[PDB]
Amino acid sequence: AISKNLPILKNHFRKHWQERVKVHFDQAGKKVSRRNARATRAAKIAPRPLDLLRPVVRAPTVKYNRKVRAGRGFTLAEVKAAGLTAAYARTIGIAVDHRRQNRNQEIFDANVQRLKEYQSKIIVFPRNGKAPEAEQVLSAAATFPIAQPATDVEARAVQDNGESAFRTLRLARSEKKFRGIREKRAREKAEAE
Amino acid sequence: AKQSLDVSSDRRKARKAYFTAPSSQRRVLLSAPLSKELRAQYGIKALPIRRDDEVLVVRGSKKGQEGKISSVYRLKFAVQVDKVTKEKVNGASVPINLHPSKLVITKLHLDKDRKALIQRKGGKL
Amino acid sequence: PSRFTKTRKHRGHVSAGKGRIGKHRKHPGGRGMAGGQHHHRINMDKYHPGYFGKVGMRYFHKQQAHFWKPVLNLDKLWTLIPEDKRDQYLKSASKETAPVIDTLAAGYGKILGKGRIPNVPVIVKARFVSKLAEEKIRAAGGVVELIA
Amino acid sequence: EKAGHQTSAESWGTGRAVARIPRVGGGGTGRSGQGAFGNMCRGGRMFAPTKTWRKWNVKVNHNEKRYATASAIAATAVASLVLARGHRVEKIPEIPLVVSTDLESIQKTKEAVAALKAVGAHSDLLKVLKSKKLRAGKGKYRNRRWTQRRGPLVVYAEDNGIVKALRNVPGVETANVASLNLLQLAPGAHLGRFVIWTEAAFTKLDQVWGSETVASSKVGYTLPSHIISTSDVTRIINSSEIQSAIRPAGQATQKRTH
RNA sequence: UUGACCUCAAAUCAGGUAGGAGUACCCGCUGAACUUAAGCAUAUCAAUAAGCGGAGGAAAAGAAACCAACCGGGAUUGCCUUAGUAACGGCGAGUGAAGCGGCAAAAGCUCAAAUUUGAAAUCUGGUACCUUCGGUGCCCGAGUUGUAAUUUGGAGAGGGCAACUUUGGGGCCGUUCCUUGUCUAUGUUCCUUGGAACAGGACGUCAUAGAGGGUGAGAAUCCCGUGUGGCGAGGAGUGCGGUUCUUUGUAAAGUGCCUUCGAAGAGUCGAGUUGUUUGGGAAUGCAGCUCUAAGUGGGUGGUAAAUUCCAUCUAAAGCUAAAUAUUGGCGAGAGACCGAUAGCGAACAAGUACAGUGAUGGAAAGAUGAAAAGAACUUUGAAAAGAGAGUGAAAAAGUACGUGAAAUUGUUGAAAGGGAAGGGCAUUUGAUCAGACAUGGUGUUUUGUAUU
RNA sequence: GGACCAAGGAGUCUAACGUCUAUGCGAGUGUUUGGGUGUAAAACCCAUACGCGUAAUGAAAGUGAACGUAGGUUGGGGCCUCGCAAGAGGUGCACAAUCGACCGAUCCUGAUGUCUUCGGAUGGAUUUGAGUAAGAGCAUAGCUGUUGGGACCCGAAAGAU
RNA sequence: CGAAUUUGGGUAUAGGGGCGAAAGACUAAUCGAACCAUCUAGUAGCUGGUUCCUGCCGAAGUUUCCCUCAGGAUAGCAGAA
RNA sequence: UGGAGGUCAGUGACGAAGCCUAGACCGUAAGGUCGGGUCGAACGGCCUCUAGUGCAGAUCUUGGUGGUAGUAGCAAAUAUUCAAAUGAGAACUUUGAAGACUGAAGUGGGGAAAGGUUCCACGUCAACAGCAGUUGGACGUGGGUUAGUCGAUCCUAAGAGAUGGGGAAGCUCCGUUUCAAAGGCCUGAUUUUAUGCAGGCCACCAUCGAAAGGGAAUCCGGUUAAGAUUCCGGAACCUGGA
RNA sequence: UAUCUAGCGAAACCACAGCCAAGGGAACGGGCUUGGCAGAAUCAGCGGGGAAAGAAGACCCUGUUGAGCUUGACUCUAGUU
RNA sequence: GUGGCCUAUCGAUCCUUUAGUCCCUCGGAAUUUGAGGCUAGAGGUGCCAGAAAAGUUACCACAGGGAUAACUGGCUUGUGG
Repeated sequence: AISKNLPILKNHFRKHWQERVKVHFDQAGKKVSRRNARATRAAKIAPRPLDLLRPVVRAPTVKYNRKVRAGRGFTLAEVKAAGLTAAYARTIGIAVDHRRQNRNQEIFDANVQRLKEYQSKIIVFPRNGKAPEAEQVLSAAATFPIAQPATDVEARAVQDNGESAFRTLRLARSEKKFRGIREKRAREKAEAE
Repeated sequence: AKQSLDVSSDRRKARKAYFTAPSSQRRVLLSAPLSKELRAQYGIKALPIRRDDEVLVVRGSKKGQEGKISSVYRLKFAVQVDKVTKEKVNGASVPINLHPSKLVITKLHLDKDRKALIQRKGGKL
Repeated sequence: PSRFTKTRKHRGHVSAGKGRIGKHRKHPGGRGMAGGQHHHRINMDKYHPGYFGKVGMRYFHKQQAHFWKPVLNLDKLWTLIPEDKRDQYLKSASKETAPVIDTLAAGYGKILGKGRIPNVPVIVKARFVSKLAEEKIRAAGGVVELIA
Repeated sequence: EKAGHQTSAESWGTGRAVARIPRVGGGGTGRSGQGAFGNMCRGGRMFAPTKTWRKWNVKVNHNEKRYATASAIAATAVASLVLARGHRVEKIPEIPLVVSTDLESIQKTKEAVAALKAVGAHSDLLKVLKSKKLRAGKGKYRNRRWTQRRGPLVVYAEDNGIVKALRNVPGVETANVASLNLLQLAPGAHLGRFVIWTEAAFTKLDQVWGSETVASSKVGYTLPSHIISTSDVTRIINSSEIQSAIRPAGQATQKRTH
């Protein structure tokens, strides 16, 4: 069972795993079917861009909050600021997300500008007009790319004022670590006469 | 060099379809070519074979032998022509069947349907 | 390729390389890690000491995104700035134009001081910095400002 | 998966003067009392049955694929390698063979064969024609009835009737410079496919594969560099630089003393 | 006793509906043991097999009582990854998810809880008519113990101020979808072998067609098809381009400012305990039992508890395409698969013959020939048949049929043989058999005078 | 065990891996979940992300790798200077032994300052790490070996629905 | 050998169950737990077998631990690089 | 050795593959090449790829075949013989003559279960009847089973089992008159109709379960190759209706 | 009956086979060694031998293989209280 | 002088418990209980590298073993003669 110097391997194969084996022979066929579905749907919605307009959103965790990605839909605050109602926005092709809240001024501004330029670029055919055939483009995502916002210039002046940036980190961690103890001590010193 | 997806280049499927085809398909299968003079007269290359078509065996051991069609055996994929038979040792003559692709049609049995077929295939009557 | 295997070479010989006395039986030692305390204890103790038991604390619902913190050393620091600009900055090694390096944008959490950056000034935007890393940047004449 | 196992066979055990293999039960059939469930048994399951999750496709490094493609393209130009691959290019003026873009715009199969005649690869295509032959196995009834050689590989930039014109010509393959498969640039892993480029194909090749002055438009890619600067190590060995520093030679065959 | 109402029945009352099958995939219930642990009881196998109930073309899930702790994401599903990780585990054997991220697909929503109260505005059915998946009248009936309109937390309602913006129904040609039909090139020219030319050789032709199949042997050009276009037929038909009448409607919907409100699901949440389950660990989900709430309340925030906060959702009600699954059904295209002891058990009158009371079990079995041309006729025999003849390219293809191996057998021939035979080394004996010429030619006394 | 003969008949494939070897690139590497394209399961192209690697150590909080020419000593292939002819000297990569230095853990010491008990400088210790000390890895493929799988083939007495 | 008799048909009892004037007897030639299918290719440290040629190298039955004694791990002996 | 990419513009109906051959050559060998015969449609060399890739064994699997071996054997139930006919052929068939046996709890005449056409005729002998066969329960072709009275059908027995109800996640289990609002009898009425009725008596709680139990009624004579309490002739009987 | 004949016609078993003595040998040989010897084809009997055939010894032991049964074994459980 | 003059006098993982750090953690932020860790002992496996474990089978079964008993034979000849 156990043998020469080898790593301990944990191979979870003592169920009837052979009955649940999925081999993806249909990878190429599924890709072809997906492209066909995109083509036929685009033909069905022929003047429309085959996808919706998504907002700029900041990725949640401390591992990813350095990056900006696509959201689910624009907030109701964002659509109001862009100057249109949520229902009409949904009809003319903006993804509206009701449960997302904007606490962020620059994400607010970036999404409002996204909406403003979207309204500038698209043209809506009137219900009973003359249908100005308009050479459909097939990707709102590619037409309005998500751009990571630049933070500061490449070269700026050096400002040193003598904190070493390590003592500040240590002291911040220590203050967090001992805040409750110090508050309790202040409480006891106040309450004892 | 097939280009459609509904056309199969499968030997098994093609052979099965050939051997299993019903009489309506066996007619088109047993289409036979026309003579030089008949091609000149009609403008049409090959036609499904019929019963009173005059034909010329132009391949095989009965090379260059004329006759009138006696019966197209769609079940046996053959055509039996008048006066092309075999003499058995007991003295009875048995029809020899032959494939219409090895034939040349020298005279057609015409009617309204055959004339409409010639016209539809491009013939001039 | 099957044609390259030793089964093809054992074709002809009775036991197929498995021995006459001790045959190739099914599971003469157990299945898997059987008997790690009893009859494979010698292998376990020689080759995998520390196998049996538990030592530390537990951590229910541990998230690896909390502990995401790749480390950048000073020697690799200068590779964060674009290569064509590198000679430019090295030659124009001076204050009031130092390049700001966003290690967090590059994908690093902490700056460690593996040592010997040139004595040019440079702005190191980090969110964690080692004592020696900050000391060496200050010695070079740059500064590290902390970000989040 | 159920082949060889659709039986209720049980071993008779020992003491019945028969082997201990499973045997099917019942009676009055002829199948009854017969062995089952074994690779050694007629009607049993095959040893280690072939399974659908065997590896079929094999991953290859992108850069290694491109290295091999570049080697095949380079071997195209070598006259000796094309002859060794057997492409009947002796009456061709010179290779790598190049034609105008009028070929690129050719529209008829008659015109394609005429251009092939003109450039001198008709010998290759009629070699394919005369090499058409019936297969030598059970691959005949698996939709692989006939075999024939490979002809020239016409490589273009724009398709204005090339694939249609040369579609019916036996053996002749068409490709554009962008793709340039290894499977057709070195059929059978034998280098030296006979390639009839167009002028646009050459001009695009210089930019698609990069050079000493132009990047290859494949991202992060560059043409592989040799481990040896030349190919005539005989020339290197016999150069005066090497030959002036070496001790006097022997005789190429030692005298058999004693 | 003029009659109701409620509750409960009866009708071969009027009209419907359910059951069974298939069950590959899907939704639940129920639920093992073999096996692993080198023994075995927790564990594992496995929340699997077997059993049961219920769907569809997908099902389920689904628009947060979610994830998070961030500079916050934002219905569900699936993939790559997280990750063989956090964690569970006689902490042994083993087991083992999720958040973030990148993608495929993306779609949103509606009920209860509000007085229409200046008019139950709602709906089934009967009857009548019509342009009949329905529409319109009248009549009972249902319903106030509540059917319409309006609102669903993202909000919203009521009341004021205030410019505005947008709509409509049913046909008809078409587009589009499904099915289907028809038309749309090129040699059977000459020679040799052959029973057959589809083989070889000569000369062609077409090619957006040299895929495949058939035809008496390997056929682009003999046939069907193939390729490229064209022309027809039957239905579905607001995905949309035109058109028909249809103005109705001081009708319907959206937005700006302010005020007052803002109903939001109970034997339920939650707690204890029990069993089961989970990676879930002072207890992850589920279920039984006991207790059983509240309204800045309630849930969650992966260590039990009490005190402060904070963050995030808003259960105990409901619908919803796509990505996703599919060893079943139907229609197709393929393969470095198998090639009649193989491949499905079955290439065949195969789930057949046969066996068992029964549940069930379950084979063997493909090939004459291009064409039966399947052997007329004679002779011997009671016949079966034989011997001739005959057909066939072949009868060394005769249905007991392609080739026709081995074991085993007959005949003939050769040889050996005193309780085996077979074998090695060596020769003899018999039988049998391969291997060097005359090739360049100095000599040339010689033909068809550079032909030996 | 084998009367005899014919046909069939037994170390396989997969998921994770160890050593070695070949190849590509190289502090990076890996296109092939997916997108684009296509003569259509092919070939060709693309990009964030993600995986492994580039940092370790600790149960964890956490901290986190140069007195020095990235050190001294011994030994070192090769190279350099020298001798027509002796042999010596310099430099010494890989690698091996040894003494050090650096980072983390443990035990001690405890500076200026002090949200007066936080901070932890400095100096140590027969202690300890799967570390640093001018990266070597990633990917594909091949034999061999391992583990779970029917697992080289055939074989129970049994157990369950 | 006139009965606690023999027997036809109908009927009841079904598998850890039945039935037994009791032998673990009988329960369709199957009983100290029937038969059928499936789990299941159940596990086996134990028997048997394990398919071509040549070339080079070439063992061990010993050490330690193990519910260890017909088995493993470990070191040794061996090959290869 | 099977298959795959390439190549030999490879071999081949003027003979591919396969197979037989004490014929030759090559290789230490695995094997490869060739001559001769048979055969009739495909196959090979080289560079690579791939695997369901090599058999003497496994009481191996399937099929086939031996020696044993013309061997053991075809010896229970007393037993056969003569002649003729039939026929190619007779120990075995048919007819006659003998001799026997079962011996009325039979080797007879019928039936039940079971079988399923074996019944009967004609024709016929390949296989079967462990010898034979002209015979047959065999093979081929046909023909044949007639009911008011015989039996089923009806009744209920042991028992089986819906409904009403209760249980069970459920397949289904219990229950058979239960805690149910459980229906089918008997004369006429209006008799411009329908049996809606100024009518009345009542309440037993499905159904299945016997070809031997219970029970309405048929006998004789004749008739066929094969049916007869069934057909025919005669003579009756029972039930229901009028 | 066996036996002989006409007809019909199996099976078990079978590595190859079938003369001994002694030796040695897995310690009881048909084969090997040394001797004795040794003549076709056979028929009926016969039971010394073939350690004859029948069956993966049922006795015994081993296995970290079971099952039937028992109990103050270990761990549970229907029911009951 | 780091227990007994020397050579024997003894014990893993998991769990519990104690002692020390009063140090680390309970992961939305705190305090106090509670729990979890770090280092060293103790509670013990005498089958002593450490399973939690009663019988019977003359009703029995399977995988094997001549590794192993009950016959012969073989070697020995104490004992018997």
